[PDB]
Amino acid sequence: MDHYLDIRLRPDPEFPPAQLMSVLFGKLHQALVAQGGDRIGVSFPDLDESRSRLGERLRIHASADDLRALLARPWLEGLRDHLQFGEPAVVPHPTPYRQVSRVQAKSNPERLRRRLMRRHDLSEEEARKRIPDTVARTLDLPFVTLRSQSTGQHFRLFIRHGPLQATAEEGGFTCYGLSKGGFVPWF
RNA sequence: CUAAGAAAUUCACGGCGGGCUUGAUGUCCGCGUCUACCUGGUUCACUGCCGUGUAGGCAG
Repeated sequence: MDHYLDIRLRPDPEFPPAQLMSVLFGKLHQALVAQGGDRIGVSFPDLDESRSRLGERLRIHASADDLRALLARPWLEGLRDHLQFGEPAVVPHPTPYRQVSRVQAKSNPERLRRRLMRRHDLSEEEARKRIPDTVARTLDLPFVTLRSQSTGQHFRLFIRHGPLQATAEEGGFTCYGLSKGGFVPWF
């Protein structure tokens, strides 16, 4: 995508940057389900891979009209006193490219216990011997917190910036703005 | 290069029999505990779906 917009978290004593970036991510999720499409990307240039910290910035990549329409919508209403805006500008040249991949780990064996017991009609002890407790995976990835609306649960989405490439290919994005084959310019 | 250098304690055994500890008793007067703070600190790692799959993803 040719256009990027930077939003920076206004540093707040009342709330730490983790909650402000997660509620920005949640309202961006609501905005992207309200707008639809598969061609809206996100990126995080203040990523610190040593401490798995996302930083304070968010660069949303799309066209000019898409970002200009996303500025004048109520998905930022009630938030605009907690973040500073950029401007929709062209990506400079040249930049390396990378993806934004959500990596879900199977760190909870109870979901796998329920899955195997439901689809196979086995026993609890047969499933307990089938999968052990050592199937829990540990992630050193940055994460964000969101709240669900209809049936509610707070869950951490883990983001991974992939390896740097020289040329991106075609691909879509979710209603979350994460990579499904598409890439975002990294700068 | 050490008041260095060295060393086998050990065999066996019946402690028990008996007994009244008692009477008596006033704890007690008195007391200012106060003042002021965001339990959230991503830490609610969930719920379901596609997939034979535990391999891999998805949706909120």
